[PDB]
Amino acid sequence: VPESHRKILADIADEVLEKFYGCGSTLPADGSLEGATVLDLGCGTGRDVYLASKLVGEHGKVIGVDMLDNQLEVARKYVEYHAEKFFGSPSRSNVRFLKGFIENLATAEPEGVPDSSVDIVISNCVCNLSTNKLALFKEIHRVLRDGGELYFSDVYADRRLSEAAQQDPILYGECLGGALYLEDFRRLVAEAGFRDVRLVSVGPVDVSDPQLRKLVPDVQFYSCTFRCFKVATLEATREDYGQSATYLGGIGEEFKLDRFFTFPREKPVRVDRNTAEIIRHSRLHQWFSVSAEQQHMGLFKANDSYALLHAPLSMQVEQLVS
Ligand SMILES: [As]
Ligand SMILES: [Ca+2]
Ligand SMILES: [Ca+2]
Ligand SMILES: [Cl-]
Repeated sequence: VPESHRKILADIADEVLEKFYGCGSTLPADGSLEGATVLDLGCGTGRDVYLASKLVGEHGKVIGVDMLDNQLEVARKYVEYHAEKFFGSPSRSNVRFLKGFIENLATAEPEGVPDSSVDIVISNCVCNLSTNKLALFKEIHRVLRDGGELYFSDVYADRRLSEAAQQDPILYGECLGGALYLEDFRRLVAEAGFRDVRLVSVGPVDVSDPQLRKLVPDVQFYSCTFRCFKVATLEATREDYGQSATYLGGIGEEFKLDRFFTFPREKPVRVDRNTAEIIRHSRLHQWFSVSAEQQHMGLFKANDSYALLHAPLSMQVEQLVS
């Protein structure tokens, strides 16, 4: 738990913390959250929705979605509580909780999530129990506005699991059985409309039970945090148009977009055009200066890890854990 969140969680209702299902949804840098609309898929009792509530401030909004009756009941009891806590009045809530399958946000209750209405979709470990990943990714793409991002953590595999592993109920409940191979994930999310997957962080996930490991003997599992922007002008490849981006300051000493691009305050950093377009069309533009496109210069190589930048996801992930 990041320090900047600790004081806010101390202010969140003990019943929300005590009954919360799962691990916290990871968030983009606090400063970038100001005024955003955030949607948490599988919000549980609302721990992350309330944390985001504060971080987005009074001009932001947070929406939580879940299908667990008891979780939501708890969530919905503390709306006034946290409005008082954060904003000073019980009537000043910027959160709402909706009941529904994450696969179809359009028909949640009391209301659905409309097209192009969300800046950030967050979630932690929801995909491998999803009933239909493609449909889930398509629904995320639908609700995001242009320049919005899916910023999420989940478990992935370095190879395709066997049928036997995919049928095992303990592997399934542990979010391993339903894990995609990293390249299959890349193709699936691209079919849903996310043409550029950026690796934020990765940790190893171990299967130590020797019985279960026999179903996935040499499989390496990872918990990966990815950010996938919805930006109309993204291409499948990372092309150089001679651009630089300069982080202007104001949401930290430096801005780390992903494991390839770190932007120190007031220093120009060469960027491929996808990265430029992400900065320009997303909410991040507020804190950046991005130079004009020149003539195409070929594949983007002005990065000290440009080889890995263009490589398959499995190589990026495997090398970042090293
Ligand atoms: As999970
Ligand atoms: Ca959750
Ligand atoms: Ca491997
Ligand atoms: Cl899990």
